[PDB]
Amino acid sequence: AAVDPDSGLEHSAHVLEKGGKVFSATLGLVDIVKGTNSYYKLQLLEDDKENRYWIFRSWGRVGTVIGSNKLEQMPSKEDAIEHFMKLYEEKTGNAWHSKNFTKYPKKFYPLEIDYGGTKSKLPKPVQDLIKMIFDVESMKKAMYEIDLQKMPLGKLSKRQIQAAYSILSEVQQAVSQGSSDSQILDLSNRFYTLIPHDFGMKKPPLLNNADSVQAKAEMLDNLLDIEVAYSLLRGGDPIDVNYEKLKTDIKVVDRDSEEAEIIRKYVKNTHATTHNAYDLEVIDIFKIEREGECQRYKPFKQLHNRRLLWHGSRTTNFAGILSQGLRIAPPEAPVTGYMFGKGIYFADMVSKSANYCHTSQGDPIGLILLGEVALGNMYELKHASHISKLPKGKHSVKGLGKTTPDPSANISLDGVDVPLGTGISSGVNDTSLLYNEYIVYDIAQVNLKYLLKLKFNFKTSLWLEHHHH
Amino acid sequence: DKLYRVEYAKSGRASCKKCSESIPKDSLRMAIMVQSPMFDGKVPHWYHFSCFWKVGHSIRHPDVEVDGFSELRWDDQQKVKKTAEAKSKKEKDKDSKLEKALKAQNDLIWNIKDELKKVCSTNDLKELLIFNKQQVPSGESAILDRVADGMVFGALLPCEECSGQLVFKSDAYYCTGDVTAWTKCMVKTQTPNRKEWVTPKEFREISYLKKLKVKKQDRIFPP
DNA sequence: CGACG
DNA sequence: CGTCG
Ligand SMILES: Nc1ncnc2c1ncn2[C@@H]1O[C@H](C(=O)N2CCN(CC(=O)Nc3cccc4c3CNC4=O)CC2)[C@@H](O)[C@H]1O
Ligand SMILES: [Zn+2]
Ligand SMILES: [Zn+2]
Repeated sequence: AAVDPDSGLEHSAHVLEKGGKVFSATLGLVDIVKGTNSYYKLQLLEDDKENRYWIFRSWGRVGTVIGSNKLEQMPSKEDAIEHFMKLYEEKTGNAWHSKNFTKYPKKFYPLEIDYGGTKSKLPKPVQDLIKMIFDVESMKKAMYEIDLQKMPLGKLSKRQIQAAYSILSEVQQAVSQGSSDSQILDLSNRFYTLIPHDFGMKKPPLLNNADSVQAKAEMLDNLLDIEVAYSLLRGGDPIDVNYEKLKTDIKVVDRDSEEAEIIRKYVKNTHATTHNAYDLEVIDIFKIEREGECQRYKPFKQLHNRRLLWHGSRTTNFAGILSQGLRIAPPEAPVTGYMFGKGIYFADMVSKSANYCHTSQGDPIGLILLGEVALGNMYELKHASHISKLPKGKHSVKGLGKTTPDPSANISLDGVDVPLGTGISSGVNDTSLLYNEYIVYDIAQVNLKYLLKLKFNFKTSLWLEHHHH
Repeated sequence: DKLYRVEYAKSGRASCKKCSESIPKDSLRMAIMVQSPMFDGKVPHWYHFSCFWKVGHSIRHPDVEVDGFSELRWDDQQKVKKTAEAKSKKEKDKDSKLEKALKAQNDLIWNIKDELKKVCSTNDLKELLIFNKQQVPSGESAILDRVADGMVFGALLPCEECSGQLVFKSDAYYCTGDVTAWTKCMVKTQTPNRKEWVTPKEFREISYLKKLKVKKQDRIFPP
């Protein structure tokens, strides 16, 4: 682990690792009513060279200068270990090596800080695609980059993030059924203990604003899927190794191919600059076939109203996606903002789905899938409704929006409807959605067919110079 | 909670933040609660009752602005209230009557407290609290205060939610229990449920040193 | 939070 | 412990 720099021994000494234990505790303590949001760091340091041992304490209020520290050099490592363990006991009420930890009132809670041939035959576009979806650089950066506003006490392990996620789901369940305020306060204290925040010196707020808790759940879901993608990158020409890991077959559609021209028209007509400060440019087209996905999709192949629809996610996930097909969220995850419960979402307009790539001006490249989804009988809704059961005779859901592709321009590719028409007004009244949202609830109702690489040409100084002369 | 505090020195060890001299024990002292730079908590800067009003601290209404005011002795309350500054008449007679009752209750509690201090020891008071199903708090001052409370009004029954121990603050009774290991109880009430105080027979020789006089008094709170 | 009677 | 910073 890391030596706390406040001690001034990071280059002179390291942190001790005896047996199956590391001597660096980072404890938090939160009380919303009284307003306390305290941190306590404890470390046992060993000099890299000689046999000299230190105990370092650092207490205070998170994300502020309030606090202090102390450093005691000890006569021996035995006395140092005794001191460390007894201090941990005094501050948390539990022993150092205790499988089952139990929170005690007015005591700190321990946080789980995360510390630390060349005969590639494949075509160049596919090699670049693989380099894109397996970029350890970007993932390691986004993961272990030191942010003190979102992580005032350091990176949190996947365990603790999942714990806060489940606590947020419990909060939503409590807010749904008018539960006691005591329930909500207990959950809030637990959450803010597990997920330290830099509130300066203001009292932490209760988890009563469902919008803010949806935001926090989205943040935690982002962190969790990042952790999953990184766990995927480490498995064991390297490009061909990762290609094998995908468990999918990829082919580069020819530029002057006619299905490629159909795909390009689809991207062109259905991109609305009304809520997208950028234009889409197609770089590469890819035809994809997943391991045995056609098998699980056969039951719906002859189903009616099959449609080729968009799905956009962050590139970090795409690896995962291609190796497991689109997956539904678990039943214990809180809602992040989606309007029609837990399922596989798609859009008919590339704008809507592309905005889910979260591509920035620094990395204007984003990935996006085309899937033949077997929609069958639609359940057409205008307002949110967390559907757990589809009405009898229905195979999918469709949230109707104010703008839709022109239905008179539908195309039939492989017997599949493609809504590549231009944007028009739908005629639906009293609708909260702007663009349609198709939704299925059986992972087998979707058959991924094409994968696109898109440049998000943002309308900045460069675009303005290129567009005005 | 409050910005100001007043009490009798629980020890002759605190130094005045103005004259930098030791505040003697049991002496009326006033503190201003400020943020500590050393840890995440509020700390009182203490002052002699004399040196306090020399730092230009304008206190309009001590009983409400200052914590622990209602617990002081009556004459010291009057002193703090005065120094802080430097159909209506029937209701005024009524107000005078209520003030007389309040003085009665205050000096009664204090007489009981110092009588117990004269006869009983600290462990005797702890035992008196135990026998009445009361929690033994930290600080012999609080021990004596709670023994007096119990003897006057009655042994406080446990809380109904957390099953903790209720304690009297300047305002009303607050629960000090823990609904869970993460949050404390916050039950507040001025009418706590209680059974009659029962002095163990051991202290009967000293309970006649209380001359009974239990009275049927009820805790009077400020408006 | 740690320090001291 | 109980008080104090
Ligand atoms: N195997 C896998 N490995 C990694 N990530 C995987 C995966 N399978 C699914 N995912 C990814 O997890 C994410 C997920 O579950 N989510 C995201 C949150 N929620 C809302 C949602 O559907 N958003 C949403 C809403 C409306 C339209 C569109 C989308 C996304 N694309 C669209 O066209 C649906 C559940 C999602 O981004 C998906 O692509
Ligand atoms: Zn003084
Ligand atoms: Zn209670």
